[PDB]
Amino acid sequence: GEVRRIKLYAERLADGQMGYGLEKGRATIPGPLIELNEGDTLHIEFENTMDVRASLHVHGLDYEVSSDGTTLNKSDVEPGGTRTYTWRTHAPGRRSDGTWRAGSAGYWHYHDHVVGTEHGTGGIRKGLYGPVIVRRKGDVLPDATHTIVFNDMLINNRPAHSGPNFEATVGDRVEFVMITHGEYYHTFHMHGHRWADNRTGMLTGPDDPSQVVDNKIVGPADSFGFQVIAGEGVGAGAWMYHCHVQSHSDMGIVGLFLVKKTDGTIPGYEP
Amino acid sequence: GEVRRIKLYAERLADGQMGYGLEKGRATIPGPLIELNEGDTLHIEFENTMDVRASLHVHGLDYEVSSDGTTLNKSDVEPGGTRTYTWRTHAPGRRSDGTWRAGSAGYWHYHDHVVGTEHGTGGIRKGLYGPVIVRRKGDVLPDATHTIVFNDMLINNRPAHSGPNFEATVGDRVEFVMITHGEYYHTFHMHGHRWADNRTGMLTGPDDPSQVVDNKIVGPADSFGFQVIAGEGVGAGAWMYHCHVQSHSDMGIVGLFLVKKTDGTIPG
Amino acid sequence: GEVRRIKLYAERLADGQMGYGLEKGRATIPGPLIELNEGDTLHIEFENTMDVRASLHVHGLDYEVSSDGTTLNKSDVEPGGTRTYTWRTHAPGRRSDGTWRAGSAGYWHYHDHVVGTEHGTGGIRKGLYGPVIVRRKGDVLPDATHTIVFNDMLINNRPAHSGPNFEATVGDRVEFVMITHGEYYHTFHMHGHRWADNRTGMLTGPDDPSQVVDNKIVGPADSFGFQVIAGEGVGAGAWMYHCHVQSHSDMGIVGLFLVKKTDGTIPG
Ligand SMILES: [Cu+2]
Ligand SMILES: [Cu+2]
Ligand SMILES: [Cu+2]
Ligand SMILES: [Cu+2]
Ligand SMILES: [Cu+2]
Ligand SMILES: [Cu+2]
Ligand SMILES: [Cu+2]
Ligand SMILES: [Cu+2]
Ligand SMILES: [Cu+2]
Repeated sequence: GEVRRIKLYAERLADGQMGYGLEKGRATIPGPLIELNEGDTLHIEFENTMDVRASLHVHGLDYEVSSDGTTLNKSDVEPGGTRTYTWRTHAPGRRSDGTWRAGSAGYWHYHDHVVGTEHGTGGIRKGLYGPVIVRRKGDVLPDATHTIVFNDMLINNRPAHSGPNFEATVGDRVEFVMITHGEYYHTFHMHGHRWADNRTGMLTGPDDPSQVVDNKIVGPADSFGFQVIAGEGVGAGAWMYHCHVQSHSDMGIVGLFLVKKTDGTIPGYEP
Repeated sequence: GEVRRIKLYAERLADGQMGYGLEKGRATIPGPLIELNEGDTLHIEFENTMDVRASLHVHGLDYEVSSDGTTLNKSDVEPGGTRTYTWRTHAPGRRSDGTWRAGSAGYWHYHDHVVGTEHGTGGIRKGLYGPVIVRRKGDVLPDATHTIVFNDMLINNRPAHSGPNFEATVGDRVEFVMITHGEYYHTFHMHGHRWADNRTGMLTGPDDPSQVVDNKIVGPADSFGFQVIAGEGVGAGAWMYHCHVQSHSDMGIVGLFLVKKTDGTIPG
Repeated sequence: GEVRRIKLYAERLADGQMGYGLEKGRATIPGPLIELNEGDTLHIEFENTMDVRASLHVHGLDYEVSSDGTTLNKSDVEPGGTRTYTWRTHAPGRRSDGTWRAGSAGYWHYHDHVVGTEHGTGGIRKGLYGPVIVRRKGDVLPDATHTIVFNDMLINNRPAHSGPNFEATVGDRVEFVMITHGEYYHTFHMHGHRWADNRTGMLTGPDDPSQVVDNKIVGPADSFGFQVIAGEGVGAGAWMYHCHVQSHSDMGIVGLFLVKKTDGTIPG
């Protein structure tokens, strides 16, 4: 597959936060979505603009120790410093010993490994996390992708212990990337929608026995994803997603999946 | 593909509890088991007999925002109010985008979404929860179904952290619905028995790679279920089920799968 | 299968620990690895050398109530006593009614059920746990097996919260058995390697939709395992494994999978 390159910056934002961005002064929490096809190699031209050591570490993908982004493997970045990180991917295939080598495809994530502690406790806390999707040949591609990160008792490090709203139209193929970080377990729930507990979050067919769920227990550095048909069999509406741990939802760990009719309207709701 | 109609009532119960029932004065915790086939529509004539707003919200099934049972969608019920909730279910099928639409089938649950907080924290704590099973055409039906709800540090809101006992005979096909609620994670474990981590809790055949487990980590609003052949390869006995979080078992979060020999006896 | 017999000892160890061993004065935490093929029977002649009641209890495998290792089923062992526990396993196959019977194969574990509490809370905390592997005919066998137990905030009851290092050469087939015990949930993570969320931790082939993961939430009495090709697509190095709950990693719940080049060296 293709050899690609991107630039990534770790920036200190306002309210003491830390973000990854594709451009100087455009950092977000979560970080930009990185999307690769199995076989693709990505060279990340990383610059740490901060006054503290920072790194880039990735789950799931192939990398050498020289791209671990750890102190252990000397692959974190001094303040103002630069480093090229290399992420490789592979397709599934038959090994010489006759076994099936699992591909890179899945819902993954990248995060800092050296801000605050040697495990990135400070960096993760402040917002140095973002989503990676690795696709298999033939995977169904969505109309939109939305990333929801349960980071301690926050969603996407938003204030007032509350999460973002995502808009779609009835019938849209909407993809969710669901990442968890920090100290606590959570349960991710979405009203009016459900997905498969498997690689793609979609049943392959009637010979896929994967449990169909609307609620999933997640812990720190868990990642999964799924695609739904917005409003399928349920209609347009304000469709709550929330942590289902009762004190978490009560704290305001809640967001809206706003599913509009094709005339742009939505049944009346009271946020 | 039948249209069904039931009545459901929310009621205050003894010892500061609340429950759902099919008739006034007959509320239980957990609530009544609702069983549907994929394609069935259920109209629930729900009456809130209580002095606080209350709702019905279901996991997994198809419903419009007018049946959300939330403050957000104004679809909860005033004190002494009545409201018809509609739950729909669908069969799986091939979409016009060539993907496979997951059917409604599975182990699900319903609970209040407005007692105490706008997430039903009070209602759930006090007993407003019950199990829902949606069956696929050709699913294997059990000899009996038993519901185990880990609600905070209780089983089915019973006193003294203790779980109920369920009786079976060796060779019985026994279904468990396992639902978790409240604040805490748990691990559900059963002695002498095991199940598949998949939709039915039963391996479909040799092509089913699902992990076979006797221990499952669960969090609030998780629901799974399974069927076992009682005593299969292990024989009659008092087969403990317990949370496997050590302080949880130690405080009494334990019950018995009492599997009788064909003559009716349990060794011990 | 085959009928196998072993001796097992429960012994007190230095620092108030308790271990199982295959020989007196060779007890380890975790206990010895027990490996069976589906259909095998294992008779364990268990001697409790300690001054308190102790038991042997197994997850996943077939056993009668007389081998429960519980007070409930009067199958624990008096101080200094001996008891023969029997574990059976079965291959999968169709029942007479056409349903698929799952099979014993999996990553399992054995532990004490009577030290400290009637759920073995003290036995487990002190180190009375070990791994069981039940293999299916045609299962891929590894070059080595390493056991990692998250016991409360310890790995394998080691002091100062640290984990063991495990050594391999690039290309080795390395099996990990991952068991959790005690009070807390955890997330197991390995740098530079990944596995399938299914029975074997390896995809059956291109029809297996199991999620591929490098991070798994686990709770008390959870067992899973997997095999990796050491350094596959990533090369030689010090490959960290760690609990991913940030306070757990920060307090030292970390270890190294040391993958050497064929020439015996590792990158700095
Ligand atoms: Cu790490
Ligand atoms: Cu939460
Ligand atoms: Cu990580
Ligand atoms: Cu809700
Ligand atoms: Cu529990
Ligand atoms: Cu809910
Ligand atoms: Cu037990
Ligand atoms: Cu941990
Ligand atoms: Cu146990």
